[PDB]
Amino acid sequence: GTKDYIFILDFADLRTGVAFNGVTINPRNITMISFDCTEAHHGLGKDAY
Amino acid sequence: SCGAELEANALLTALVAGEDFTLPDIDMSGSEYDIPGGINSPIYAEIEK
Repeated sequence: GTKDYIFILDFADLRTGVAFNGVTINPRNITMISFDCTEAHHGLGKDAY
Repeated sequence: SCGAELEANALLTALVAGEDFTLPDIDMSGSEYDIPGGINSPIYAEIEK
């Protein structure tokens, strides 16, 4: 219900998971940081359930 | 009712008179009694082998 939101990437507390329950990346060795950009129709995307 | 509470209060005030008993006035929520940092302090960071 809003259109004013921010995306915050904190290099402390990087928890890998869909629900943030997983291993934590070690910030002391990172090679690249690539954002994953796709469309709404990417691979049965929007309306699957 | 006959005011048993009033009699108890008057008797306690009369029987212990002649001495001063003052409890301490410390407030234990003043942030002087908490570990400095929140979750962001390095105490909560993951330890690396």
